[PDB]
Amino acid sequence: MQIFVKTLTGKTITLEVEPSDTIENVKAKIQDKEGIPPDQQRLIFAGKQLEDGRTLSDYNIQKESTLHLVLRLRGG
Amino acid sequence: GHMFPSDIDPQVFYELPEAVQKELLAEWKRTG
Repeated sequence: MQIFVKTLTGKTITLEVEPSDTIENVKAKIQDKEGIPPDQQRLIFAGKQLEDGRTLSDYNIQKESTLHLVLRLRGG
Repeated sequence: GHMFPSDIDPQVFYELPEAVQKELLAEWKRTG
């Protein structure tokens, strides 16, 4: 499937994943598309924030669905 | 203040939840 990660600049990067794909691996595809390391990058969906150990399905996201990408400076 | 790197723009940053914006602007300002 595919999902549309809107970046914070007003961009939308579509990426191809599974509902069972984890947020960590989604952010790693953002690193492929945008260049941002996952530990430094955050993910929102529908005015809520996601965690690396969760999945699109955990947030009930499906195909052709939109996400939000922020920069969060650091993590470790 | 509604951006820091070129990766940020007020429109999406307003669609954004306030508490995550709070993290962002405060940290952006701090590392700034």
